[PDB]
Amino acid sequence: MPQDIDFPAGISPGLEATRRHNLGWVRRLGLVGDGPSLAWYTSWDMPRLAACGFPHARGAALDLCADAMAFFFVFDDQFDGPLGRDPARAARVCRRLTGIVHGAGPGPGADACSAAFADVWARSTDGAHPGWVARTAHEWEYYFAAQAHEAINRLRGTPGDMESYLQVRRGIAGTDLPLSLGERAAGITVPAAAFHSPQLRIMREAAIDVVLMCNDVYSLEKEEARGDMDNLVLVIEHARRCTRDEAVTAARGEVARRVIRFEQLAREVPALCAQLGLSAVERAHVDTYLGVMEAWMSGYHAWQTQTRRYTGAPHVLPSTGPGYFDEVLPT
Ligand SMILES: CC[N+](CC)(CC)Cc1ccccc1
Ligand SMILES: [Mg+2]
Ligand SMILES: [Mg+2]
Ligand SMILES: [Mg+2]
Repeated sequence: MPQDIDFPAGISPGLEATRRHNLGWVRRLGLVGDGPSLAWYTSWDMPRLAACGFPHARGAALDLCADAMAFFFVFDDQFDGPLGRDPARAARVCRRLTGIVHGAGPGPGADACSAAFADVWARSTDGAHPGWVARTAHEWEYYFAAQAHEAINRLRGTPGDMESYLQVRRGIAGTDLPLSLGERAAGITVPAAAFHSPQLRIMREAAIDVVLMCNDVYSLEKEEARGDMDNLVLVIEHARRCTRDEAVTAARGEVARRVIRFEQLAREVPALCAQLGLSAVERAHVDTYLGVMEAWMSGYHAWQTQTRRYTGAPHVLPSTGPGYFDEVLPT
């Protein structure tokens, strides 16, 4: 049981203000309607996810974090239905979103997902360093393009091997986008010389893996009944021919060894900055980047233990029907 499994240095003070902003935003954009969908959305507590996962974000930066999360979660659930069993259709819908990434704004009257994404993306890139924009644009492309491969795997009905699981799951989980968002919301720019160090590249990959694997464990109940295949627990069980409990234990171990690797490498970061001759301001941005990665790991988990999304989904949206009350994504 998820309540019996365990794997924040702060919480953003803007939580309550962002709750108010984000409630108006999802309704204004058409991303969340009224009634069941609104109560269900509210029960996820996207503001607390933003405030725990991005504690460096203040003011309008935290608003952006919560709106981005709102997009991720609402868009994600649109595939818990016929769309997630139709890879060609999923690929076409996600090509629409990808065009927004690379410059083709959707125009007035676009669907709610396209309009919400375009707003998040415009706010994200406004004033951002061009190196951040290029990298994050490609991160978005991977996220959108990976959804159809999850659908392919659902039709296959067997989990992939570990390598193929990671390739699909890292994409559909949002790849490095949460860390790009946290960097942007903290107002920092990681110097490229530090960003591409072996230590920080390994740490970034480890942090993203830790969070998606923690999600795999806690979201297994709602996913397994829908025929989802890109979940670490299912992958381990299938590869090892072990019991469910043995697979959960192994999944905890995949998380733990990555946290250990991350923390071992984090100890080298001061020396790395000195070897590169980074300025004091550059070193301060690297230090904040370390905190951003640390807070995504600890803050995501703090959120998922109190949200109603995972305990509630099997009861309010059973696997015998779609995983949404309203269609907001035209296919
Ligand atoms: C990033 C938000 N996400 C994935 C797109 C929305 C469903 C859930 C998630 C959070 C953290 C790790 C993995 C997945
Ligand atoms: Mg998903
Ligand atoms: Mg999902
Ligand atoms: Mg999940």
